[PDB]
Amino acid sequence: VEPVVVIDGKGHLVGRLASVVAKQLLNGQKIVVVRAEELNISGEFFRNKLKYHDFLRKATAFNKTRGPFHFRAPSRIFYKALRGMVSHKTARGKAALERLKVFEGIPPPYDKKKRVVVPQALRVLRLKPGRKYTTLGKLSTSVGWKYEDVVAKLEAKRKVSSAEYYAKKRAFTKKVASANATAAESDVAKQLAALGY
Amino acid sequence: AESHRLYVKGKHLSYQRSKRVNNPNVSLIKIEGVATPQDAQFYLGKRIAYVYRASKEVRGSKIRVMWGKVTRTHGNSGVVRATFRNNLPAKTFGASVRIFLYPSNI
Amino acid sequence: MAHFKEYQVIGRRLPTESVPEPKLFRMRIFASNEVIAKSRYWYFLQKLHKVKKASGEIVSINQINEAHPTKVKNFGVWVRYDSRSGTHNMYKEIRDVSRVAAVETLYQDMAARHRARFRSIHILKVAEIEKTADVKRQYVKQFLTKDLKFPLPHRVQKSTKTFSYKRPSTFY
Amino acid sequence: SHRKYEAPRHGHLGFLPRKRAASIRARVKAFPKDDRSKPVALTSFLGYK
Amino acid sequence: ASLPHPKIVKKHTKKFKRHHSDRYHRVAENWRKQKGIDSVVRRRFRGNISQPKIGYGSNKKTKFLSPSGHKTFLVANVKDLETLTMHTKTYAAEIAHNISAKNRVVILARAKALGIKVTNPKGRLAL
Amino acid sequence: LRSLTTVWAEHLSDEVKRRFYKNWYKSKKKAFTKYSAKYAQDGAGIERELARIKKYASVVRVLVHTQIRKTPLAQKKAHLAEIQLNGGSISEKVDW
RNA sequence: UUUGCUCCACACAAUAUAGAUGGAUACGAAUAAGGCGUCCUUGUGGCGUCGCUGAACCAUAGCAGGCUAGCAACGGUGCACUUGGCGGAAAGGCCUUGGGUGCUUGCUGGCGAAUUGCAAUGUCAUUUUGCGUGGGGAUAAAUCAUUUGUAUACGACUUAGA
RNA sequence: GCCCUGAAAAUGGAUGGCGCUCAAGCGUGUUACCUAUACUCUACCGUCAGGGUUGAUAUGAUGCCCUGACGAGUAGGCAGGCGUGGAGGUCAGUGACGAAGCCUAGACCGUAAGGUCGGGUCGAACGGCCUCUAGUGCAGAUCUUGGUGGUAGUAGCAAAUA
RNA sequence: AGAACUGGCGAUGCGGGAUGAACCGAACGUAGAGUUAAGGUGCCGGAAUACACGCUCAUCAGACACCACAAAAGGUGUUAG
RNA sequence: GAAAUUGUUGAAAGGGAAGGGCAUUUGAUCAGACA
Ligand SMILES: [Mg+2]
Ligand SMILES: [Mg+2]
Ligand SMILES: [Mg+2]
Ligand SMILES: [Mg+2]
Ligand SMILES: [Mg+2]
Ligand SMILES: [Mg+2]
Ligand SMILES: [Mg+2]
Ligand SMILES: [Mg+2]
Ligand SMILES: [Mg+2]
Ligand SMILES: [Mg+2]
Ligand SMILES: [Mg+2]
Ligand SMILES: [Mg+2]
Ligand SMILES: [Mg+2]
Ligand SMILES: [Mg+2]
Ligand SMILES: [Mg+2]
Ligand SMILES: [Mg+2]
Ligand SMILES: [Mg+2]
Ligand SMILES: [Mg+2]
Ligand SMILES: [Mg+2]
Ligand SMILES: [Mg+2]
Ligand SMILES: [Mg+2]
Ligand SMILES: [Mg+2]
Ligand SMILES: [Mg+2]
Ligand SMILES: [Mg+2]
Ligand SMILES: [Mg+2]
Ligand SMILES: [Mg+2]
Ligand SMILES: [Mg+2]
Ligand SMILES: [Mg+2]
Ligand SMILES: [Mg+2]
Ligand SMILES: [Mg+2]
Ligand SMILES: [Mg+2]
Ligand SMILES: [Mg+2]
Ligand SMILES: [Mg+2]
Ligand SMILES: [Mg+2]
Ligand SMILES: [Mg+2]
Ligand SMILES: [Mg+2]
Ligand SMILES: [Mg+2]
Ligand SMILES: [Mg+2]
Ligand SMILES: [Mg+2]
Ligand SMILES: [Mg+2]
Ligand SMILES: [Mg+2]
Ligand SMILES: [Mg+2]
Ligand SMILES: [Mg+2]
Ligand SMILES: [Mg+2]
Ligand SMILES: [Mg+2]
Ligand SMILES: [Mg+2]
Ligand SMILES: [Mg+2]
Ligand SMILES: [Mg+2]
Ligand SMILES: [Mg+2]
Ligand SMILES: [Mg+2]
Ligand SMILES: [Mg+2]
Ligand SMILES: [Mg+2]
Ligand SMILES: [Mg+2]
Ligand SMILES: [Mg+2]
Ligand SMILES: [Mg+2]
Ligand SMILES: [Mg+2]
Ligand SMILES: [Mg+2]
Ligand SMILES: [Mg+2]
Ligand SMILES: [Mg+2]
Ligand SMILES: [Mg+2]
Ligand SMILES: [Mg+2]
Ligand SMILES: [Mg+2]
Repeated sequence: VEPVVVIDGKGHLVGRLASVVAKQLLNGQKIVVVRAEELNISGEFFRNKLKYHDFLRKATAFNKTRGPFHFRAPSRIFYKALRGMVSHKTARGKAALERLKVFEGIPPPYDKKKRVVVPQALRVLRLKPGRKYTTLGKLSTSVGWKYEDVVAKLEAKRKVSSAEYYAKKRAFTKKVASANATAAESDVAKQLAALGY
Repeated sequence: AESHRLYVKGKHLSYQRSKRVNNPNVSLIKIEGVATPQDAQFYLGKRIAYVYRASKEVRGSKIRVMWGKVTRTHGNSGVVRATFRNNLPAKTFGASVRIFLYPSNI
Repeated sequence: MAHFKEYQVIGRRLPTESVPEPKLFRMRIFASNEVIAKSRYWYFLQKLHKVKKASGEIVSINQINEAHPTKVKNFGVWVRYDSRSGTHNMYKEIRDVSRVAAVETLYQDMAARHRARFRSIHILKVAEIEKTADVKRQYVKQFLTKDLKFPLPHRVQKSTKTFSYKRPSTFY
Repeated sequence: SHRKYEAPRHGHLGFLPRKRAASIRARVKAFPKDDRSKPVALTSFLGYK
Repeated sequence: ASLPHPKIVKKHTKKFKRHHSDRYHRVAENWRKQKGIDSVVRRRFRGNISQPKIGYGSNKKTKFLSPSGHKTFLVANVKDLETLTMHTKTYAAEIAHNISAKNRVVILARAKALGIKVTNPKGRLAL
Repeated sequence: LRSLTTVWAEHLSDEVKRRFYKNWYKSKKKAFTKYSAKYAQDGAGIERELARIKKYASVVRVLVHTQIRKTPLAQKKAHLAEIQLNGGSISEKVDW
């Protein structure tokens, strides 16, 4: 629908956000994913600590370089999550992946842009309440990611400068609605009212 | 106005294909806002045009079009099979195709 | 099997010359279509009489429609089934609106609690619990108490667009 | 087969690769902790052996 | 000028080249059926090349017709040309390759008079 | 971590100027002359630069360089390097 | 080494494009709980209200939108300018002042439109580059060779030479 | 019943991969949907079969025309064809106003073996059709002889004092 | 390693079983249209993040014939008996 | 005065071989056909 689509990652399940980000991507919808660290995965944090350590041992024997690479930041734990669902070796494949960006936190341009959700990967909706689950950044920080403290520091700072934004907004749309009701009952209004507005 | 559009936006998804043998003579189209095979039966027949540009001016223009027609509904989600004059160039997979409102019935 | 109808199937050994007018036996039969039903008739009656379809004859097959199909009833089901080791006898109670509706969610709860598939099962008797407090298994009893009420928390709107622009809310 | 007599390896893989370094001036890969409460002063110095 | 006829359908316009003609220089594109046991081509495993066979045979109507509509015909002198005297909507005249310069110009000339087609009419033409 | 700005002094020893080169003797030695400008005007730019550092900068390092001339080496080309500052308050740091 | 460079402006010419075609429309946090309005003792507070989808919102009428007149408003908005302020996570964007100017479909008028012949995308996006112009602004280095030995199989590295 | 214990191997690693936990798992039920060289309908080709038609005054009787079914294939059989060296008959064939050959991501005919032309280069010979004949078709055989590469400006050109 | 009956592979491609001589499906002239088989439909991948009722939380869960393994014996985990 | 193979010029492609099949964009190139 839109040129670009920002996805606040918070409260989304890795594999599902992936699966949808994949197809958004392959049908040519440019997609960017933010607040990647605040992402969820089924299973108590520990199991996922394990699963990741298994991923860790897999490496080319004769040369730990050319073999599997092990990316720690939550964005790229998500990007791998995603790259698997893409025919990534083909043209078509690189094509799509180029139309994607994944971000821990919410960096410039994107924080003043609005950002959406994907109800079919929203955790609160998807998961059975009472199931144990897992935050990405905490899983990532435990496997060598260096930048969690910094991120949630800027975030906390950003989350402030944008309450102000919303505060200002909520007051303006008060006058706006205030003005929109001194117009209530008038002819024109009663006319629109009748055409369904 | 600002708007001049007289067609519906559609993306160019896949070729009609098996799991591992594809068939270029039929392209599969995603029409905007059409998401059920019923919502889709409206567009059956409506000619499809895929506009694109090039470096060589031709019959006066730097714009050419291949032309097609929606011909049936695809699966369960308002996807749609169409056939064109010449088949579509596979680089176009996930490009923008235009679906028109003619030949209409209203 | 599918969605079940209930059937009265009726048959009798073929007329012999010396035995014209054989004795005639019926079964209520729980099947999704009249063919499967005539099958089951012979299946069972062969486990009971000196007959096989070859020496027999169906005499009537009729459908049996629920007494008061919108009266909630409390069924007590009796079932013989076959597990992986031995065969077994069960009684389960099922609360539902028709004999035909229950006998499906029966077959379902056997399929799931004991992985007993259709072939493996014999509906011994389906019969209505008339007077309450003769409900004996409790997950049904649980539903007979007066002024029963219950809420349905953590409600889920099944989204119809790929994306959404709210962030939902499970209130109800 | 397996060895015959176990004995420890040679070298230290922590120092790989064993290439020529990318500049005569080895790099201060890390600096002391900071306690901002002492007076301000330098944390190193340049020299000639 | 041609006699009316159905739309000519050509069934397989690509040239059937030989297996591995592309591989080694020594193998000429010249078609040749493979006699191997293991030959993936011979067995017709999907994705290898297609083999000439009688289903590919052209329509008994439009067969032989060149674009124009005329079944062509090698012509070497004028008398040859005249064999087409009464069939100028069915056959065309193709002047032979050995036919001299000055001789062609007569042959052409008569082709024009007789109303007969000539496919290769710029053959050794002074200009 | 990411370098946000440097701020250099006004005058610069030919000892360090040497460093920014490969064929010194030939060159015109224009290095750090348009930079040496920015002091001319009152300071202004240099001011904000320092001022930028203070507002942000989580760490601060000094650009020092060896006085190689006092060393019996034949080198000339002196040695430039960054050095962390570990004293109080980033603002106090840039002042130092 | 034949007037070379760069930033601002237009002019022609190329060449490209993973794919414009009204608008990527900014709290945060919770989900066995919240949004908003409102009152107050400013609280894990009182009262009210909403949800059950963005099918929303905003925009949208005029030769792909011409040329014109007027009323009512004193509003909107496009542009170049000017005041003060904010933004370093990748800030390269946000906001605010004051004049000037175009438009306004807020409302009422005058004129134009065919003959693209019954459809033929019927061409209105932005890419990078190159050639001259003239309006500011700028006048270096690197390599070979020679040389040092903190280096070296050759390349490389580290010195030096108006 | 599911889940846990029982449950130890050597390069790093495989429900096919990602990944999934009111499943995208286990069992079971209902519908919809996707797609084979298969099935139905049509067109073309060929094969086999069954009919029709010598009546001139025009062009094929091994023909012309209607109609039905069928089509996998190693070893192997048979059939109809393509192409070369020479031989009989023929075209009163081609040609120094350019035969044969050779080059040619130029044209056309054939399902194909192959056939035809254009242009270029060339210099004395050469084709079509009916027959005749065989030292008559090459990718192989550690095949024969000749010619040519990658290796590669590489191994090397360092014993016998200078 | 060896017999019996049939069906195959060998001599055979096409679809499914990721992969594979022998399995499932179906046996090939060149093609259009339709519909299917077996097998599938989160994404790779065409096609319901369809509907329904239960069961399962594994600090080595499980995930589809041939098929690429596991048993005795145990659990006051939890389900129905 | 063929081929293997080589030099120059012209065009094109090239993220651990190259070649091939169906289909089509793009560039180059060509027949036929109108009347
Ligand atoms: Mg592609
Ligand atoms: Mg949100
Ligand atoms: Mg919870
Ligand atoms: Mg039965
Ligand atoms: Mg040992
Ligand atoms: Mg074999
Ligand atoms: Mg072999
Ligand atoms: Mg082979
Ligand atoms: Mg012809
Ligand atoms: Mg700066
Ligand atoms: Mg000295
Ligand atoms: Mg010059
Ligand atoms: Mg708030
Ligand atoms: Mg107050
Ligand atoms: Mg308050
Ligand atoms: Mg809204
Ligand atoms: Mg108007
Ligand atoms: Mg206007
Ligand atoms: Mg960015
Ligand atoms: Mg307007
Ligand atoms: Mg235009
Ligand atoms: Mg001097
Ligand atoms: Mg279970
Ligand atoms: Mg594997
Ligand atoms: Mg396993
Ligand atoms: Mg799956
Ligand atoms: Mg099922
Ligand atoms: Mg299931
Ligand atoms: Mg069903
Ligand atoms: Mg349905
Ligand atoms: Mg098949
Ligand atoms: Mg077919
Ligand atoms: Mg047929
Ligand atoms: Mg055959
Ligand atoms: Mg001969
Ligand atoms: Mg001979
Ligand atoms: Mg010649
Ligand atoms: Mg010539
Ligand atoms: Mg001579
Ligand atoms: Mg011989
Ligand atoms: Mg010989
Ligand atoms: Mg040979
Ligand atoms: Mg050979
Ligand atoms: Mg050699
Ligand atoms: Mg040499
Ligand atoms: Mg050498
Ligand atoms: Mg030697
Ligand atoms: Mg079998
Ligand atoms: Mg054999
Ligand atoms: Mg066989
Ligand atoms: Mg077979
Ligand atoms: Mg199958
Ligand atoms: Mg398998
Ligand atoms: Mg079978
Ligand atoms: Mg994949
Ligand atoms: Mg799909
Ligand atoms: Mg495990
Ligand atoms: Mg696992
Ligand atoms: Mg089994
Ligand atoms: Mg010569
Ligand atoms: Mg290539
Ligand atoms: Mg092609």
